[PDB]
This record gives sequence, C-alpha cells and structure tokens, in this order.
Amino acid sequence: TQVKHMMQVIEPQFQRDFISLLPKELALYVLSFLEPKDLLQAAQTCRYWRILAEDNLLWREKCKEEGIDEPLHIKPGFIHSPWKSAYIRQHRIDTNWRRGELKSPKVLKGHDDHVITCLQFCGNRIVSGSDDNTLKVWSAVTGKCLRTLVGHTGGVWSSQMRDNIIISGSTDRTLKVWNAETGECIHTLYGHTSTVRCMHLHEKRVVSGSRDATLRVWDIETGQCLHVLMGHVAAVRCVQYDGRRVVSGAYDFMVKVWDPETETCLHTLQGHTNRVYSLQFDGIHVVSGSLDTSIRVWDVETGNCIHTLTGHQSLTSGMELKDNILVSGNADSTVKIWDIKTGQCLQTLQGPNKHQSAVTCLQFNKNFVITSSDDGTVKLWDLKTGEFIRNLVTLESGGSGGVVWRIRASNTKLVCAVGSRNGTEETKLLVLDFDVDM
Amino acid sequence: HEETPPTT
Amino acid sequence: PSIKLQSSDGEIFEVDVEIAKQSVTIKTMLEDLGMDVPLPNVNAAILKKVIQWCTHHDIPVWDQEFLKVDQGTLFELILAANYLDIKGLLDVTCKTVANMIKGKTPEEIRKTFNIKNDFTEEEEAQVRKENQW
Repeated sequence: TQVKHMMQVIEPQFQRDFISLLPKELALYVLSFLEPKDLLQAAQTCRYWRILAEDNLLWREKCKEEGIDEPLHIKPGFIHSPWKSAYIRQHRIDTNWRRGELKSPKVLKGHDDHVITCLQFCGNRIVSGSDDNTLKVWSAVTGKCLRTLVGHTGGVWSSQMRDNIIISGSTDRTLKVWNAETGECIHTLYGHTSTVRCMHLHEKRVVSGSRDATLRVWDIETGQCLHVLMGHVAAVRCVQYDGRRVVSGAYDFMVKVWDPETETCLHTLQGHTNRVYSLQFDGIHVVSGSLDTSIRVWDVETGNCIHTLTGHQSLTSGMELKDNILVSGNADSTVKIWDIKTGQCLQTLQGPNKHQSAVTCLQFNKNFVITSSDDGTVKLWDLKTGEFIRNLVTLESGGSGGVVWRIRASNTKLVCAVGSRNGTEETKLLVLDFDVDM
Repeated sequence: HEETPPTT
Repeated sequence: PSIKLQSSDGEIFEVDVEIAKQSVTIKTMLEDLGMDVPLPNVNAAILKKVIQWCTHHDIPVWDQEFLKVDQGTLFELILAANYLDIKGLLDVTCKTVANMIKGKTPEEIRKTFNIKNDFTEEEEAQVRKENQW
C-alpha cells in the first residue's frame, strides 16, 4: 500500500504505456523480472514508474538476493524504500572501494620501532599487538589510542577479541585476558613451557598453541585450564577451534585433530613434507598450508586427505576459507583462489601489477580480495575475474624497507599495520574509510 | 623472510 | 474426455479436460462448482491463443514465437493468464515485457513504451542523483 498511497497523493499524469495501464500488482510482477541495474533505469522514465519501482517488497527481495539482510533508514514528497536505500548504499560502498577517490587515511602512530605482530578489528575498536611487550586499543572512528595494555614482560605474538574481551599471547609463556574498555588484565594464564604462538577463541574458550608442542584450552571467564593437548613433536604454529574439535598445525609436519573434552587426539593428518604454518577449519574440512609449498584439504571426520593443491612455489603464509572458497597468500608474490570442493584453482592473482615481494596477509568477500605485502602495497582485486583493480596503499618506502604486516577489513574500512625493520617507515596503523554519505 | 618470535 | 467453456464473446470452445485444467479458474469451475465455464473476462480471440499455448504445454523457442505479437495482444494475454490462473503463461508473458526494458536508457525505454517524461527540470536531476550507478 506504499504504492497506492503514492498514486493518489502525487496524482501523476495520464500515461499511454503498458505498465501504467496494467493492474498495479501485475506491473510489479513484471518489474520483478528485472535486475537492480534495470529497476534503477526504469525508475527514471516517468513519475508513475518511479513510484512502482520503489515497492518495498521488490527490494527486500533484491537485497535478500545480494545478501543484504537489514533495511537502511534515514531521518512534493516521496516514500522511500528502506530496502532500496539499503541496496544502493552497498553498491555505492562497493564502487567506493573499487574506484573511489582515496581519502588520506587516519595515521595511528604507535609501537615506535617495533613490529605489529597481530591485529584485531571489531566494530569500532582496533587492537594492535607487538614485540614491544604491549597491546594497544584504538578507535577506528577517531584514530585515538584509548588504552595501552601493559602487563606482559615478553613480546606479544598472538591475539583474539570477542567483545571487550581481549586475549593475548607472549614469549613470557603466559596468556592474558583483558578488559578492552578498562585495559585491565583480569586473568594471567600459566601452563605453557614455551612461547605462546597461536590462539583461537570460539566462545567462552580459547585454545592456545605454543612453542612447547602443546595446546591449552582455557576458560575466558574463570581463567582455568580445561585441557592440555599433548602429542606434537615440534612447536605448534597454527590452531583452529570451532567449539567441537581442535585442529592444530605444528613444525613437525603434522596436522592434529583433537576432541578437547577427552584430551584425546582423534586424527594425526600425515602428508606435509615440511612445517605446517597456516590452518583453516570449517567444521567439515581442515585446510593446511605448508612450508612445503602445498596446501592440503582434509576430511575432519575420516582424517582422509581430499585434495592436495599445488602450484604455489614457496611458503603459504596466510589463508582464508569461506563457503568452500579458499584464498592463499604466499612468499612467491602470488595469491590463489581455490574451490576446495573440486580442487580447481579458480584464479591466480598476479599480472603486470602483481606483488613484488611476499604476500603478508589477505582478506576477501564475495567481490574483492584485499592483499598486503612486503612491497609496501595493499592491493584490491576482482575476486570473480581474478583481475587487479588498484593499489589502496602504496608506501613511498615500499622498495626500501617499508612493509605492510597485516590488514583487517570491515564492509567500510580497511586497517593496515605498517612499519619497517630499518627506520624507513615509522610503525603505525593506517585506517582507510570507504563509507558513503547518505 | 617473515617475522617470528625470537628463539629462547 | 472434453469440456465446454464459453468466452465473454459468446463463443463456446471444445477443450480436453486435461488441457483446460492448466488454468486453476476453469479447474475450480469444473470440479468444485460444476459449470459450462462462463469466462466473462476473456474474448474468443484471446481464449483461442491461451488454448494454443496450453495445448503445447528460461524462455522456450516456441513461446518466444507465440509471444512475438503486438503489445495489445501481450497485455490481454497477461490479464487472461491472471484471470485463468495459468502461472506458466503469466510468467512467459511478463518476462517477455521485462526483456523490453533490460537494455535500459531512461529515454530508450520511453521510446519503446511511448512514455512522456513528466519529470520537472529539478525532479529529473534528483531522480538520477538517486538511482545513481
């Protein structure tokens, strides 16, 4: 009835067109066979068509289509569709990343003359972790440091964040729960006989992997140590925890799948001919990436390798998995997109505007892959075509020591951890903002 | 190569 | 097996029980109400075309030649499909119209549908500012 309302209050002119004379419902039914790019053009033919093409339930569907699940709201006349403004807002954001003028980013100076070893981004809070022994909580909206988490004696190397709870890991073989609001250590977790290297936080439990070859499952609330997973020869490099199984990757070339409650090792995955360094897990598939340049896809329920994906030429550092699409970053300067169902390498992200050194990090979504590198750049790529789009960041020092360690992206901003082993680049975060005004 | 904790 | 329906025109058609029940309206009239199918919103010309489609039964080749007709006949086929409840015809016909809008330039659609740009100088600008691509 938002359209009936519109008709009698605007009272458009008489029209001699098929859809103006069709019963209003059958017109919408015809208008529905169109793609949003068409609806947007159709809305500019006449006032009657503009009114018809603002049917809320026609756009609630185009959003559900494109994975837009919430309407947008704002604060003669027009009755705008919130689903339609929601849809446009997103197409504008996408265009902003893709070809929007790059507004100079907020510079977040900190961790002077040290590395940013781990990075978290939740809502409006950024958490940088460093070998300076400290962690720092920032606002993505203001660029101001709000808390410096001092308490660790060795250097921070792992991190996890839910909501105002921060976990940290260090060379001091302790973990630490923190109040992101009050920068207050609430728990110090003891038990690891080596550096606390990786951690993964499911809900009220974090699993930690250590240089001592063990993992420990901890209770974020109480601070207890629920179990200790023992079976790894070499140090434990990467960990994943879905709440039902722990999957771990060790310098001993092995992937281990645990049932934590029983402290039992359910599977030892054998195949990697070198140290496994990176891991993804979706409750069904384990994906491991090795210093042996291969990536393996295993069935968690049988321990069976399903695919061994080859083609990378060096250490697969970071991986991201999402609905059976996998994206891998490697020291070979290349990023690959894979279909872990079929094993096919969908795309190799290289070309004339490829990375010049190793890929340090990546994020992706249904449209884009964001890659960072020691060449001092952050690149944006078309996930669907594999094509280079543009450099979002280009450190002037990229060729002489400038480096991008790590990136986190939201729908509207990109956070970059930047620095250098040699003074060319003051260490800092860059925060890019791709939001649109509406 | 890349960053890693110092060996103890 | 064959049933009888009479158009608003007054012409009664002979149609097999099975080709006619592709319309839920005629099906409801035949089984639940027991009638000689009075169809007051369909003339004999359009009824003949709807039966031609029904007897032959994402845009099939036969359907694209059948619907290669003047805009008037398309309009009446959409209305008869809605009245008779033939989801098939309704979709094929509505899809055929949307396709005339797919290649889309506001002026190109106006020229194809004989539309008059009733938008004022300022209004048109706001509308393009709004549906900005």
